[PDB]
Amino acid sequence: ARYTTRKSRRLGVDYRQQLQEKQKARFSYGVMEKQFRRYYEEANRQPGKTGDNLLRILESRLDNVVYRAGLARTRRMARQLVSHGHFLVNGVKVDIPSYRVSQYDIIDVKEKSLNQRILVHQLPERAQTEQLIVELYS
Amino acid sequence: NIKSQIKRIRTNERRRLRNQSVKSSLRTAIRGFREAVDAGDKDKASELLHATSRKLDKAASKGVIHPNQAANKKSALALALNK
Amino acid sequence: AVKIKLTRLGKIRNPQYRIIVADARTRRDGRAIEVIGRYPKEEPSLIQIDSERAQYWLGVGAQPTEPVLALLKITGDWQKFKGLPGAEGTLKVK
Amino acid sequence: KGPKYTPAAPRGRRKTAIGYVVSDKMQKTIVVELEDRKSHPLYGKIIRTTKKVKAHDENGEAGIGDRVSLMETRPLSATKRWRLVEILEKA
RNA sequence: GAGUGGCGAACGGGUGAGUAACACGUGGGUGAUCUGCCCUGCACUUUGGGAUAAGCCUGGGAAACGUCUAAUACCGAAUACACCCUGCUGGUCGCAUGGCCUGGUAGGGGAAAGCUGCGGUGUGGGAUGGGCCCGCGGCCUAUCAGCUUGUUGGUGGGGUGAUGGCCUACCAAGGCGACGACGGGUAGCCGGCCUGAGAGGGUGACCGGCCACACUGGGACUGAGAUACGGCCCAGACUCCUACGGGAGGCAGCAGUGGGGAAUAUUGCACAAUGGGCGCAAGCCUGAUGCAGCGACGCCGC
Ligand SMILES: [Mg+2]
Ligand SMILES: [Mg+2]
Ligand SMILES: [Mg+2]
Ligand SMILES: [Mg+2]
Ligand SMILES: [Mg+2]
Ligand SMILES: [Mg+2]
Ligand SMILES: [Mg+2]
Ligand SMILES: [Mg+2]
Ligand SMILES: [Mg+2]
Ligand SMILES: [Mg+2]
Repeated sequence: ARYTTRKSRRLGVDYRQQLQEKQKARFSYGVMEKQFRRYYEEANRQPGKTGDNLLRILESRLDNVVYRAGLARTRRMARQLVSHGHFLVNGVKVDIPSYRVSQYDIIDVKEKSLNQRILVHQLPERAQTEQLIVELYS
Repeated sequence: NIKSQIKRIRTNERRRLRNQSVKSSLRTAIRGFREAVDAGDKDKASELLHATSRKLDKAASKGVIHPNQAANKKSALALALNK
Repeated sequence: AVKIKLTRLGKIRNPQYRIIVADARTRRDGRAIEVIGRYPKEEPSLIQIDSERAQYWLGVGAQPTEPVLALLKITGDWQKFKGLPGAEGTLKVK
Repeated sequence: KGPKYTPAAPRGRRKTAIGYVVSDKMQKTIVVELEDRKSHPLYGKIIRTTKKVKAHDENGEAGIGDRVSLMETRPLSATKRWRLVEILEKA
């Protein structure tokens, strides 16, 4: 399931307020609600701030990296690139947007794919809103 | 049926009639001992112990009676003979 | 009587065995007396065995099964027990 | 070369019990009452429980109201699992 | 090919009827006991005989179940000092019967198999599996208050692998119960699994232990081991074949079929892999098992 401007238009930033920040956080990264539920339940298991771990897990996604990398414009543009398998990780075809890259992960591009290989130094802290989404659940 | 059960039925007729014969022969040996003891007949009963205790432990050597059973018979006959 | 087996603990098309001492009577994934070692989906097969416990159970008279007897002959606990001059030195990983 | 014989190569303890004698009227068997105390799993009262335990006397030494030390056995008879070791106090 | 013979067939797999019990779960005990196969000490594998299937000829019927010849089949003996039984006696250990030192004695007895490298009897030890007792633990009910006579104990015998009223014959008059005996109802038990912050409450699917049962009941035989699923005998209930004289069979194995249900699968492929049985081995069996099909039934991922 992939969702496939207005959905953003309702929220702005293009229980009343609680759901709206989750909604942009979900439809920004292109996640389905069941997958977003899983990253929360992993985040609260991990130590530190439970809200701050959530944004670390969502930023770790391999397609998110492409968006930040800027190899492909529009996070939704990178969905078309990644699943098609243009990208490579440690000499392996990742055809998966849900791949979460760790530290020392080498993302290269496949030969051809003609329409620049940046590396992960660590999983970025929040400095590189969560307390609504934490208080939404539980 | 259908199986090699048909063969192992034929064995259990054969091997029963062997073990039935030996088990029955021990009973008549042990029975005739006690009638000698209850008469007050010492010299006859002393002979019949060595007759029976021979025959008991041979049946253990067959693999019929099992030696612990054969031993506990011989114990009972000897303690009877002493009195 | 007692026998050194393998027991298939893996998921589908991906077996992992652990080298188990057990009775001949028991079902394949049943109760072991002792788990000695472990062991095929690799360029180099992964084989690990306690050398001390293998000598104990073989010294008692635990009969190895046919494919375990290969693994003992490879790692060289069979040649310690048997006392024949082929010795030991095999495996690696990478 | 081998020796024609090998060594066999000990002795776990049976349980003990002490308790006051009741009804020593049956052919050398003494019916001893053993007190036990356990905390009740929920409520946490220490309940005093009891049970009658048929001990083998042999010769009829002890009497009623005596505090007799015991030890376990095989079944000497069905119910009878015990024997007296030593007789403390008297009636 | 079939036939005698040796091992296997008690394992694997199924289902939850029964059972409120030493059945189960955790603890111990066994001076109260068994153990084929396996290995690893020691000592031997001596000597003779008698039969019986197969094969031929008879009867019986649609069907199916009188005379000959071999063996690691079955049997008289001899030898065995380990071993079993009894008598007299030594020392030590202690938890009472008693154990142990192969204690030492002197009486009486115990076995076997051979043919093209595998075996065979006896007896020490080790390992496996069991069996039998007990401590405590775990559902509802007094609109169930008395129950018991082999009942509780003793002595002499029988019996079992083994201790025991386990059984049996005589004396004693005891046992269990308000801490729920004897009854009625429901129930496989557990590691776990769902929930809850916990303590609790519910449930016992898959996966892994132990129990019970194999149309319904009652037996025993063979064996190292039997609730003996695909064994035997008898009695009952039910259903098939029949040329009406006679027979045969039990999916709670895997598929499958019809019912009942709101509802649950293919009359699949293969012994390649792991486990098991037999054989010296090559191998030969394995609906265990490894896989495939089918159903969004569930959990993930695109
Ligand atoms: Mg006796
Ligand atoms: Mg009841
Ligand atoms: Mg046998
Ligand atoms: Mg029921
Ligand atoms: Mg609460
Ligand atoms: Mg029946
Ligand atoms: Mg028998
Ligand atoms: Mg069947
Ligand atoms: Mg059978
Ligand atoms: Mg079926």
